[PDB]
Amino acid sequence: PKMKTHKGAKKRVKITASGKVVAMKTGKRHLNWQKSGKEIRQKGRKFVLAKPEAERIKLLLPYE
Amino acid sequence: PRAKTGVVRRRKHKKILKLAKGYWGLRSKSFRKARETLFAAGNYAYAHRKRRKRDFRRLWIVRINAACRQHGLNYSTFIHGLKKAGIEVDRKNLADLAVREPQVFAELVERAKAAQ
Amino acid sequence: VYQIPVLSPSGRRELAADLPAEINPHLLWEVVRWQLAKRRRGTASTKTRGEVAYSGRKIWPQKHTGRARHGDIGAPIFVGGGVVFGPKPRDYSYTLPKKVRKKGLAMAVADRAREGKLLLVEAFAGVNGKTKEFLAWAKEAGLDGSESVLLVTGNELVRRAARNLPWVVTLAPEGLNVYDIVRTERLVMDLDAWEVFQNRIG
Amino acid sequence: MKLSDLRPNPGANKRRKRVGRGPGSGHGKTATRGHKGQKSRSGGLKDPRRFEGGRSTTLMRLPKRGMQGQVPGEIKRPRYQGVNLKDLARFEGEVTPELLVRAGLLKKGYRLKILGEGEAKPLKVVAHAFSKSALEKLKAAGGEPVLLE
RNA sequence: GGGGGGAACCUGGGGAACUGAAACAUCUCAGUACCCAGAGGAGAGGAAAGAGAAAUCGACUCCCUGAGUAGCGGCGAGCGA
RNA sequence: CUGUUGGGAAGCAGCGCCAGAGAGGGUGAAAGCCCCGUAGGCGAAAGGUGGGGGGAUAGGUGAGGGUACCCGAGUACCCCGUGGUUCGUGGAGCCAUGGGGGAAUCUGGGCGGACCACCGCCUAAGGCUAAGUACUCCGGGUGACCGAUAGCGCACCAGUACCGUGAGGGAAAGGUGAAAAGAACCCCGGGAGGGGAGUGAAAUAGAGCCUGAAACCGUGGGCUUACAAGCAGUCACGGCCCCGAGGGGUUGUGGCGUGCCUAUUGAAGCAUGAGCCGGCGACUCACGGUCGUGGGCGAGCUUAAGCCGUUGAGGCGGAGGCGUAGGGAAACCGAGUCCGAACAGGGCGCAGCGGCCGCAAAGUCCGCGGCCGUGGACCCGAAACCGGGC
RNA sequence: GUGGAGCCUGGGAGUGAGGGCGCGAGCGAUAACGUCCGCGUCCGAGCGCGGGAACAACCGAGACCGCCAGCUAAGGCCCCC
RNA sequence: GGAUGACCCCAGGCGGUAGGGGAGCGUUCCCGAUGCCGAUGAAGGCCGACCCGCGAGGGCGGCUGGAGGUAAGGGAAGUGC
RNA sequence: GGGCCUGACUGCGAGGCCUGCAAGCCGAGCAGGGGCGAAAGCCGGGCCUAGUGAACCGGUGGUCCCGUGUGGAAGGGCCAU
Ligand SMILES: [Mg+2]
Ligand SMILES: [Mg+2]
Ligand SMILES: [Mg+2]
Ligand SMILES: [Mg+2]
Ligand SMILES: [Mg+2]
Ligand SMILES: [Mg+2]
Ligand SMILES: [Mg+2]
Ligand SMILES: [Mg+2]
Ligand SMILES: [Mg+2]
Ligand SMILES: [Mg+2]
Ligand SMILES: [Mg+2]
Ligand SMILES: [Mg+2]
Ligand SMILES: [Mg+2]
Ligand SMILES: [Mg+2]
Ligand SMILES: [Mg+2]
Ligand SMILES: [Mg+2]
Ligand SMILES: [Mg+2]
Ligand SMILES: [Mg+2]
Ligand SMILES: [Mg+2]
Ligand SMILES: [Mg+2]
Ligand SMILES: [Mg+2]
Ligand SMILES: [Mg+2]
Ligand SMILES: [Mg+2]
Ligand SMILES: [Mg+2]
Ligand SMILES: [Mg+2]
Ligand SMILES: [Mg+2]
Ligand SMILES: [Mg+2]
Ligand SMILES: [Mg+2]
Ligand SMILES: [Mg+2]
Ligand SMILES: [Mg+2]
Ligand SMILES: [Mg+2]
Ligand SMILES: [Mg+2]
Ligand SMILES: [Mg+2]
Ligand SMILES: [Mg+2]
Ligand SMILES: [Mg+2]
Ligand SMILES: [Mg+2]
Ligand SMILES: [Mg+2]
Ligand SMILES: [Mg+2]
Ligand SMILES: [Mg+2]
Ligand SMILES: [Mg+2]
Ligand SMILES: [Mg+2]
Ligand SMILES: [Mg+2]
Ligand SMILES: [Mg+2]
Ligand SMILES: [Mg+2]
Ligand SMILES: [Mg+2]
Ligand SMILES: [Mg+2]
Ligand SMILES: [Mg+2]
Ligand SMILES: [Mg+2]
Ligand SMILES: [Mg+2]
Ligand SMILES: [Mg+2]
Ligand SMILES: [Mg+2]
Ligand SMILES: [Mg+2]
Ligand SMILES: [Mg+2]
Ligand SMILES: [Mg+2]
Ligand SMILES: [Mg+2]
Ligand SMILES: [Mg+2]
Ligand SMILES: [Mg+2]
Ligand SMILES: [Mg+2]
Ligand SMILES: [Mg+2]
Ligand SMILES: [Mg+2]
Ligand SMILES: [Mg+2]
Ligand SMILES: [Mg+2]
Ligand SMILES: [Mg+2]
Ligand SMILES: [Mg+2]
Ligand SMILES: [Mg+2]
Ligand SMILES: [Mg+2]
Ligand SMILES: [Mg+2]
Ligand SMILES: [Mg+2]
Ligand SMILES: [Mg+2]
Ligand SMILES: [Mg+2]
Ligand SMILES: [Mg+2]
Ligand SMILES: [Mg+2]
Ligand SMILES: [Mg+2]
Ligand SMILES: [Mg+2]
Ligand SMILES: [Mg+2]
Ligand SMILES: [Mg+2]
Ligand SMILES: [Mg+2]
Ligand SMILES: [Mg+2]
Ligand SMILES: [Mg+2]
Ligand SMILES: [Mg+2]
Ligand SMILES: [Mg+2]
Ligand SMILES: [Mg+2]
Ligand SMILES: [Mg+2]
Ligand SMILES: [Mg+2]
Ligand SMILES: [Mg+2]
Ligand SMILES: [Mg+2]
Ligand SMILES: [Mg+2]
Ligand SMILES: [Mg+2]
Ligand SMILES: [Mg+2]
Ligand SMILES: [Mg+2]
Ligand SMILES: [Mg+2]
Ligand SMILES: [Mg+2]
Ligand SMILES: [Mg+2]
Ligand SMILES: [Mg+2]
Ligand SMILES: [Mg+2]
Ligand SMILES: [Mg+2]
Ligand SMILES: [Mg+2]
Ligand SMILES: [Mg+2]
Ligand SMILES: [Mg+2]
Ligand SMILES: [Mg+2]
Ligand SMILES: [Mg+2]
Ligand SMILES: [Mg+2]
Ligand SMILES: [Mg+2]
Ligand SMILES: [Mg+2]
Ligand SMILES: [Mg+2]
Ligand SMILES: [Mg+2]
Ligand SMILES: [Mg+2]
Ligand SMILES: [Mg+2]
Ligand SMILES: [Mg+2]
Ligand SMILES: [Mg+2]
Ligand SMILES: [Mg+2]
Ligand SMILES: [Mg+2]
Ligand SMILES: [Mg+2]
Ligand SMILES: [Mg+2]
Ligand SMILES: [Mg+2]
Ligand SMILES: [Mg+2]
Ligand SMILES: [Mg+2]
Ligand SMILES: [Mg+2]
Ligand SMILES: [Mg+2]
Ligand SMILES: [Mg+2]
Ligand SMILES: [Mg+2]
Ligand SMILES: [Mg+2]
Ligand SMILES: [Mg+2]
Ligand SMILES: [Mg+2]
Ligand SMILES: [Mg+2]
Ligand SMILES: [Mg+2]
Ligand SMILES: [Mg+2]
Ligand SMILES: [Mg+2]
Ligand SMILES: [Mg+2]
Ligand SMILES: [Mg+2]
Ligand SMILES: [Mg+2]
Ligand SMILES: [Mg+2]
Ligand SMILES: [Mg+2]
Ligand SMILES: [Mg+2]
Ligand SMILES: [Mg+2]
Ligand SMILES: [Mg+2]
Ligand SMILES: [Mg+2]
Ligand SMILES: [Mg+2]
Ligand SMILES: [Mg+2]
Ligand SMILES: [Mg+2]
Ligand SMILES: [Mg+2]
Ligand SMILES: [Mg+2]
Ligand SMILES: [Mg+2]
Ligand SMILES: [Mg+2]
Ligand SMILES: [Mg+2]
Ligand SMILES: [Mg+2]
Ligand SMILES: [Mg+2]
Ligand SMILES: [Mg+2]
Ligand SMILES: [Mg+2]
Ligand SMILES: [Mg+2]
Ligand SMILES: [Mg+2]
Ligand SMILES: [Mg+2]
Ligand SMILES: [Mg+2]
Ligand SMILES: [Mg+2]
Ligand SMILES: [Mg+2]
Ligand SMILES: [Mg+2]
Ligand SMILES: [Mg+2]
Ligand SMILES: [Mg+2]
Ligand SMILES: [Mg+2]
Ligand SMILES: [Mg+2]
Ligand SMILES: [Mg+2]
Ligand SMILES: [Mg+2]
Ligand SMILES: [Mg+2]
Ligand SMILES: [Mg+2]
Ligand SMILES: [Mg+2]
Ligand SMILES: [Mg+2]
Ligand SMILES: [Mg+2]
Ligand SMILES: [Mg+2]
Ligand SMILES: [Mg+2]
Ligand SMILES: [Mg+2]
Ligand SMILES: [Mg+2]
Ligand SMILES: [Mg+2]
Ligand SMILES: [Mg+2]
Ligand SMILES: [Mg+2]
Ligand SMILES: [Mg+2]
Ligand SMILES: [Mg+2]
Ligand SMILES: [Mg+2]
Ligand SMILES: [Mg+2]
Ligand SMILES: [Mg+2]
Ligand SMILES: [Mg+2]
Ligand SMILES: [Mg+2]
Ligand SMILES: [Mg+2]
Ligand SMILES: [Mg+2]
Ligand SMILES: [Mg+2]
Ligand SMILES: [Mg+2]
Ligand SMILES: [Mg+2]
Ligand SMILES: [Mg+2]
Ligand SMILES: [Mg+2]
Ligand SMILES: [Mg+2]
Ligand SMILES: [Mg+2]
Ligand SMILES: [Mg+2]
Ligand SMILES: [Mg+2]
Ligand SMILES: [Mg+2]
Ligand SMILES: [Mg+2]
Ligand SMILES: [Mg+2]
Ligand SMILES: [Mg+2]
Ligand SMILES: [Mg+2]
Ligand SMILES: [Mg+2]
Ligand SMILES: [Mg+2]
Ligand SMILES: [Mg+2]
Ligand SMILES: [Mg+2]
Ligand SMILES: [Mg+2]
Ligand SMILES: [Mg+2]
Ligand SMILES: [Mg+2]
Ligand SMILES: [Mg+2]
Ligand SMILES: [Mg+2]
Ligand SMILES: [Mg+2]
Ligand SMILES: [Mg+2]
Ligand SMILES: [Mg+2]
Ligand SMILES: [Mg+2]
Ligand SMILES: [Mg+2]
Ligand SMILES: [Mg+2]
Ligand SMILES: [Mg+2]
Ligand SMILES: [Mg+2]
Ligand SMILES: [Mg+2]
Ligand SMILES: [Mg+2]
Ligand SMILES: [Mg+2]
Ligand SMILES: [Mg+2]
Ligand SMILES: [Mg+2]
Ligand SMILES: [Mg+2]
Ligand SMILES: [Mg+2]
Ligand SMILES: [Mg+2]
Ligand SMILES: [Mg+2]
Ligand SMILES: [Mg+2]
Ligand SMILES: [Mg+2]
Ligand SMILES: [Mg+2]
Ligand SMILES: [Mg+2]
Ligand SMILES: [Mg+2]
Ligand SMILES: [Mg+2]
Ligand SMILES: [Mg+2]
Ligand SMILES: [Mg+2]
Ligand SMILES: [Mg+2]
Ligand SMILES: [Mg+2]
Ligand SMILES: [Mg+2]
Ligand SMILES: [Mg+2]
Ligand SMILES: [Mg+2]
Ligand SMILES: [Mg+2]
Ligand SMILES: [Mg+2]
Ligand SMILES: [Mg+2]
Ligand SMILES: [Mg+2]
Ligand SMILES: [Mg+2]
Ligand SMILES: [Mg+2]
Ligand SMILES: [Mg+2]
Ligand SMILES: [Mg+2]
Ligand SMILES: [Mg+2]
Ligand SMILES: [Mg+2]
Ligand SMILES: [Mg+2]
Ligand SMILES: [Mg+2]
Ligand SMILES: [Mg+2]
Ligand SMILES: [Mg+2]
Ligand SMILES: [Mg+2]
Ligand SMILES: [Mg+2]
Ligand SMILES: [Mg+2]
Ligand SMILES: [Mg+2]
Ligand SMILES: [Mg+2]
Ligand SMILES: [Mg+2]
Ligand SMILES: [Mg+2]
Ligand SMILES: [Mg+2]
Ligand SMILES: [Mg+2]
Ligand SMILES: [Mg+2]
Ligand SMILES: [Mg+2]
Ligand SMILES: [Mg+2]
Ligand SMILES: [Mg+2]
Ligand SMILES: [Mg+2]
Ligand SMILES: [Mg+2]
Ligand SMILES: [Mg+2]
Ligand SMILES: [Mg+2]
Ligand SMILES: [Mg+2]
Ligand SMILES: [Mg+2]
Ligand SMILES: [Mg+2]
Ligand SMILES: [Mg+2]
Ligand SMILES: [Mg+2]
Ligand SMILES: [Mg+2]
Repeated sequence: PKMKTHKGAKKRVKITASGKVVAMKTGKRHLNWQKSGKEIRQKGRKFVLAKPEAERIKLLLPYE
Repeated sequence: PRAKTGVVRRRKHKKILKLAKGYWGLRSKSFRKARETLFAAGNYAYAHRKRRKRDFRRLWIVRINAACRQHGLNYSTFIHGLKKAGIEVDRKNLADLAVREPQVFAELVERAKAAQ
Repeated sequence: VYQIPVLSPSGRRELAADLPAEINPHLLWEVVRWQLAKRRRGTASTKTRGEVAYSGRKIWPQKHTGRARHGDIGAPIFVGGGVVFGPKPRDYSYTLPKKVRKKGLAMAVADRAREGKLLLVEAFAGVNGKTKEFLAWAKEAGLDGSESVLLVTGNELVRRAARNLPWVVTLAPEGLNVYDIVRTERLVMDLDAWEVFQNRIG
Repeated sequence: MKLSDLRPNPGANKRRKRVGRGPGSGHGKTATRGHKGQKSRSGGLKDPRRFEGGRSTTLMRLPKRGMQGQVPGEIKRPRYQGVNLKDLARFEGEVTPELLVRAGLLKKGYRLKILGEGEAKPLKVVAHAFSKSALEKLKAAGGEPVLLE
């Protein structure tokens, strides 16, 4: 049967135009009161996943 | 379609079994035993091909030595004399000479003593 | 582009048609492969250890018997047991690109045309459904049966007269295909056939 | 050219790899699987694209983001597909969404929006939207923008 | 007029567990296996108190596609119009 | 048809002939023309069918205006418990209904995803309805399907023999020859068996029958062995036998020498497996994915189900899919966009080779190969769990 | 310094039980064919070859094939040899 | 070198387990085949000290066997114990 | 020790440390609006290295982005916690 899209991956990540894989930064979900503004600011960004972990998630999204 | 073993295996076994003719008991009659024996025999041949070249040289050295001591010197002296004389006739031939042509061997012993 | 002989009451005239100059043996190969593959019946089958007839009982206890361990006798390790990865019903067909097929038709005809083995005919003289009649005309056209011929025409009467010859394949013009063309030594075409051939490869 | 002459190009048809068939093949015994372990078993491992040995997976530790939607699902709103001016070059006279579809430029069920990459051409182009630069280049080029609805 | 039988097929009434989630209870396997009733050469469904946004379509059944989409989900494994 | 070899002609040779029939199977071997067939035609008194053709029958048919009589009840509707839907209590509607309450008849009622308004859609609580669809006990056709350890469990007197109280389990076993011409008679023998005779092209084709491998058992011959220490061989020389400056067999002496497999840091290992031989026995297939690769077309590429044609002929079909634009949770903007007060900074994006031509190419399609996901997914093996029966 | 060197993109793995030895430590008893690290090495995969009586890892040396040729390494040169 | 896998010359590499890659051999089946080999003997079996190939193998000759087999070149797998 | 203060900033962030991933750490500089200082300048908590917890689910303040025929609403998203 045709492959199914992983819905956990579809909701956490995006494949860019060139095939990079981009997700939100981790660490500002809670427990933020003592974190520096420099932290919360930088953690509100998007980042590129390491090549191996990126190549794996791309296979979970065969129809993107 | 189906491709059953058919003819192929019997033929492979017979190759081996023919190669194992002459062996003792099941080693020449049983395919499996024949193969185990043939493996050993392949390694033995290769090894004994290499060592046959040694086996003979040692005989040649013993024989050359026997004829040398008849003329009052030993092999280790004889070879050095030959080297100093610049004689490069090998041990296979020296031994043949020592037995077939004794006067020729005598002359070589002479030049061996003269060299030092 | 190419010059094709034509049998007419006016005599052996010539015709000019643009068939490709370049022949791609691999492409023709690919079409023939697709042809002979999509005609397969795929009716070869076997039984897995679950489709075999025997029971599902464990033939003797797991341990302590002094025999090897076994399950049911349908296991492929047993004689009479199921097969492993044997054939099942299968569809060998696939969809070769239409542009490839079309190009293949043109190429196959061109190759014969280049050999001069291609002949076009205006009409079939005295042939009316009798083999002896076709042989007359055939001989008259330089077809003594020493070369195998694919005869392509819509005149059913001409096909019926020539079908039984060992050296003749027959085809309706809608049925023209590269396998049959390559199989044969000569290609003989009805002008009406040569017309629809032009339409398919256009 | 006859049947015996029909051959595929070199490399077109390749032999399959058969493992588990003798020492000399270099693929015997273990059949390229190594020794023991889950991976060598019939069935093998868990999904290598996800499973990481029991620890929280790389994927699942990343946060989700954005509207994921709710039952009864997708909300019907109009959709727009853009096509550039450079694509519009091939045409003469008038262009409409239906024309751009047949050309294979505009997908069906999508509204047309003209975009500015490329150059404009004095044409009648009928669409639902134009980018700012699309309008400028088009008005400048002596073309006629038409606003559909 | 009924009764009982028929390899599968079909509708209905009931309905597991191994397994999968690399443990497990929700979840999965699965309304499957199986039991029972019934129908036939097919059964079911069928002529809008429908669809759902088209100012639109027009009974039902079946295939392709829409689509592994929309979504559903210890938002896990997975399920899936 | 004839000649010829042969037990046998269909082989070979000479001269012909048919073909809407040169599919195929037989016939003493290899036959278009000997046989059965094949192409092409023909055929039902009787029974079954009859969806097509014809004919009856039942049934079917107006328009304004007034009247407000009728339009399916423990129903709709609301609440509680649940099922169904992709929907797992979620904003949870819709469809269904076990308990409680409980209407109305067109100004009536249900629905468009809580709810309300607006705008639209529809007519609940009665029933029937072909065809397109599923299946294969049965009949036929066809195989890059099997060929007696295969293929159904059964090619054969098999759901049998046999096992089991029972549910239930469940085998083995095909072949003389062209034709029985299946060996009259005689001999030894109680018979069995054999020896002659006879049949046959062939009888180590003799019914315990095609071929007749291997382990295994024996007879005869050559070489060799009773002072010798061994994974059994191997290398050298010599003796003997054989076949005719060479070779084959054998082995006396000398040298060297720790089985195969598996598992292990490490095995000849006193660690696993294997009595020996023969046959069966394990990395496949589908769909999807990801690279590579052979070709086709290239800002484009490609069809799916189906329809037509063929009866090993291909074509049609553009619905749809992938690509041509990205960025954003989104509204939205767009060669840009997001964050931002920013025209700041940053994230993620944007830009062929030669003389109009040729070449190459994004991309996409088909084949092929590697690997991956989903299924038993390389094969064999549990202890157990569940259902229904015995 | 041109090497079965190095760097970049991608396909395919296997391994994730090591072991002896030398040197540097901890642990142990200035014990273990002990144990746990470090640097190196070999065996692993060189149970192929010469030496060490025999003996994976000590000394010598990296076995493409052939030769009844020659030179050497470790170790040896009374006889077994 | 010659111009292309035409063959020759010079040079260097070539222990190998897990494992990656490459080139081949053979088995059943399809196209080639309305053909070709075949009773002056098919397949299969038993020999061989002969020929070709590194090898897997392929030839040739003798005996058996008595009716099938199948090339160059391609295709597909129930393909080697 | 004292005075004035709230930079225990908002918007970003070149370039690096570390490093399998994910994290962790350091940070010049630009814009907004401040603090202290005559100024040069310093200030994006604390001499430094511990005082911690990824996702999922949910609460609260804001934003006013989606709102299932349309206006709202229910419910989500985004920023902060
Ligand atoms: Mg938050
Ligand atoms: Mg939050
Ligand atoms: Mg702090
Ligand atoms: Mg701060
Ligand atoms: Mg803060
Ligand atoms: Mg912020
Ligand atoms: Mg898609
Ligand atoms: Mg897309
Ligand atoms: Mg067999
Ligand atoms: Mg074998
Ligand atoms: Mg065999
Ligand atoms: Mg044989
Ligand atoms: Mg062989
Ligand atoms: Mg012997
Ligand atoms: Mg010998
Ligand atoms: Mg013996
Ligand atoms: Mg014996
Ligand atoms: Mg024997
Ligand atoms: Mg060998
Ligand atoms: Mg040697
Ligand atoms: Mg040796
Ligand atoms: Mg030497
Ligand atoms: Mg030497
Ligand atoms: Mg010696
Ligand atoms: Mg002396
Ligand atoms: Mg010297
Ligand atoms: Mg010398
Ligand atoms: Mg088939
Ligand atoms: Mg098949
Ligand atoms: Mg079958
Ligand atoms: Mg089977
Ligand atoms: Mg099986
Ligand atoms: Mg079974
Ligand atoms: Mg079973
Ligand atoms: Mg069964
Ligand atoms: Mg049974
Ligand atoms: Mg069972
Ligand atoms: Mg059971
Ligand atoms: Mg059972
Ligand atoms: Mg036992
Ligand atoms: Mg036993
Ligand atoms: Mg057992
Ligand atoms: Mg079993
Ligand atoms: Mg079974
Ligand atoms: Mg059987
Ligand atoms: Mg079977
Ligand atoms: Mg069977
Ligand atoms: Mg099998
Ligand atoms: Mg299997
Ligand atoms: Mg299979
Ligand atoms: Mg099929
Ligand atoms: Mg395929
Ligand atoms: Mg197909
Ligand atoms: Mg014919
Ligand atoms: Mg024919
Ligand atoms: Mg032909
Ligand atoms: Mg034909
Ligand atoms: Mg293949
Ligand atoms: Mg091999
Ligand atoms: Mg390999
Ligand atoms: Mg290997
Ligand atoms: Mg093995
Ligand atoms: Mg591998
Ligand atoms: Mg592997
Ligand atoms: Mg193993
Ligand atoms: Mg292990
Ligand atoms: Mg492993
Ligand atoms: Mg293990
Ligand atoms: Mg791994
Ligand atoms: Mg299994
Ligand atoms: Mg497993
Ligand atoms: Mg854990
Ligand atoms: Mg979405
Ligand atoms: Mg809906
Ligand atoms: Mg104009
Ligand atoms: Mg009944
Ligand atoms: Mg009944
Ligand atoms: Mg039911
Ligand atoms: Mg009931
Ligand atoms: Mg129950
Ligand atoms: Mg369970
Ligand atoms: Mg299962
Ligand atoms: Mg399961
Ligand atoms: Mg799973
Ligand atoms: Mg489980
Ligand atoms: Mg598990
Ligand atoms: Mg458990
Ligand atoms: Mg279920
Ligand atoms: Mg049921
Ligand atoms: Mg019944
Ligand atoms: Mg019906
Ligand atoms: Mg029907
Ligand atoms: Mg009605
Ligand atoms: Mg789609
Ligand atoms: Mg999730
Ligand atoms: Mg379900
Ligand atoms: Mg005669
Ligand atoms: Mg005759
Ligand atoms: Mg003749
Ligand atoms: Mg015919
Ligand atoms: Mg015939
Ligand atoms: Mg015939
Ligand atoms: Mg013939
Ligand atoms: Mg024949
Ligand atoms: Mg015949
Ligand atoms: Mg007929
Ligand atoms: Mg007929
Ligand atoms: Mg009226
Ligand atoms: Mg009324
Ligand atoms: Mg009503
Ligand atoms: Mg309601
Ligand atoms: Mg309810
Ligand atoms: Mg539910
Ligand atoms: Mg519900
Ligand atoms: Mg929810
Ligand atoms: Mg609901
Ligand atoms: Mg209700
Ligand atoms: Mg109720
Ligand atoms: Mg109303
Ligand atoms: Mg009302
Ligand atoms: Mg309702
Ligand atoms: Mg409502
Ligand atoms: Mg509605
Ligand atoms: Mg209303
Ligand atoms: Mg409605
Ligand atoms: Mg009808
Ligand atoms: Mg029907
Ligand atoms: Mg049917
Ligand atoms: Mg049948
Ligand atoms: Mg067969
Ligand atoms: Mg057959
Ligand atoms: Mg049998
Ligand atoms: Mg059988
Ligand atoms: Mg047999
Ligand atoms: Mg039967
Ligand atoms: Mg049987
Ligand atoms: Mg019992
Ligand atoms: Mg009984
Ligand atoms: Mg049983
Ligand atoms: Mg049996
Ligand atoms: Mg017979
Ligand atoms: Mg007979
Ligand atoms: Mg008597
Ligand atoms: Mg008597
Ligand atoms: Mg008596
Ligand atoms: Mg008698
Ligand atoms: Mg007798
Ligand atoms: Mg007799
Ligand atoms: Mg006679
Ligand atoms: Mg004869
Ligand atoms: Mg015989
Ligand atoms: Mg016979
Ligand atoms: Mg016999
Ligand atoms: Mg026979
Ligand atoms: Mg016998
Ligand atoms: Mg025998
Ligand atoms: Mg004897
Ligand atoms: Mg003594
Ligand atoms: Mg003696
Ligand atoms: Mg000798
Ligand atoms: Mg001799
Ligand atoms: Mg010896
Ligand atoms: Mg040893
Ligand atoms: Mg072995
Ligand atoms: Mg073990
Ligand atoms: Mg062990
Ligand atoms: Mg151990
Ligand atoms: Mg031993
Ligand atoms: Mg042992
Ligand atoms: Mg022992
Ligand atoms: Mg063990
Ligand atoms: Mg073992
Ligand atoms: Mg036994
Ligand atoms: Mg034995
Ligand atoms: Mg594979
Ligand atoms: Mg491809
Ligand atoms: Mg193409
Ligand atoms: Mg097309
Ligand atoms: Mg797709
Ligand atoms: Mg997006
Ligand atoms: Mg903003
Ligand atoms: Mg930017
Ligand atoms: Mg091109
Ligand atoms: Mg692939
Ligand atoms: Mg892979
Ligand atoms: Mg499965
Ligand atoms: Mg499987
Ligand atoms: Mg099992
Ligand atoms: Mg349970
Ligand atoms: Mg339990
Ligand atoms: Mg029970
Ligand atoms: Mg029970
Ligand atoms: Mg290297
Ligand atoms: Mg390297
Ligand atoms: Mg790599
Ligand atoms: Mg690979
Ligand atoms: Mg591989
Ligand atoms: Mg391992
Ligand atoms: Mg491992
Ligand atoms: Mg480990
Ligand atoms: Mg470890
Ligand atoms: Mg260990
Ligand atoms: Mg350790
Ligand atoms: Mg020292
Ligand atoms: Mg130490
Ligand atoms: Mg210490
Ligand atoms: Mg002491
Ligand atoms: Mg140790
Ligand atoms: Mg120590
Ligand atoms: Mg120590
Ligand atoms: Mg070490
Ligand atoms: Mg190892
Ligand atoms: Mg060593
Ligand atoms: Mg090494
Ligand atoms: Mg030694
Ligand atoms: Mg040594
Ligand atoms: Mg020694
Ligand atoms: Mg030794
Ligand atoms: Mg040692
Ligand atoms: Mg030691
Ligand atoms: Mg020397
Ligand atoms: Mg020395
Ligand atoms: Mg000594
Ligand atoms: Mg000394
Ligand atoms: Mg001694
Ligand atoms: Mg000495
Ligand atoms: Mg060389
Ligand atoms: Mg070397
Ligand atoms: Mg090598
Ligand atoms: Mg290993
Ligand atoms: Mg290579
Ligand atoms: Mg290969
Ligand atoms: Mg083979
Ligand atoms: Mg092959
Ligand atoms: Mg044929
Ligand atoms: Mg034939
Ligand atoms: Mg002949
Ligand atoms: Mg004959
Ligand atoms: Mg003969
Ligand atoms: Mg055969
Ligand atoms: Mg041979
Ligand atoms: Mg004979
Ligand atoms: Mg023969
Ligand atoms: Mg025949
Ligand atoms: Mg053959
Ligand atoms: Mg063939
Ligand atoms: Mg070939
Ligand atoms: Mg072909
Ligand atoms: Mg096949
Ligand atoms: Mg197999
Ligand atoms: Mg201070
Ligand atoms: Mg202060
Ligand atoms: Mg102040
Ligand atoms: Mg950085
Ligand atoms: Mg980092
Ligand atoms: Mg300032
Ligand atoms: Mg101031
Ligand atoms: Mg300042
Ligand atoms: Mg600063
Ligand atoms: Mg601190
Ligand atoms: Mg921290
Ligand atoms: Mg968290
Ligand atoms: Mg969770
Ligand atoms: Mg939340
Ligand atoms: Mg709004
Ligand atoms: Mg709304
Ligand atoms: Mg609504
Ligand atoms: Mg309002
Ligand atoms: Mg609004
Ligand atoms: Mg309000
Ligand atoms: Mg809100
Ligand atoms: Mg909100
Ligand atoms: Mg936050």
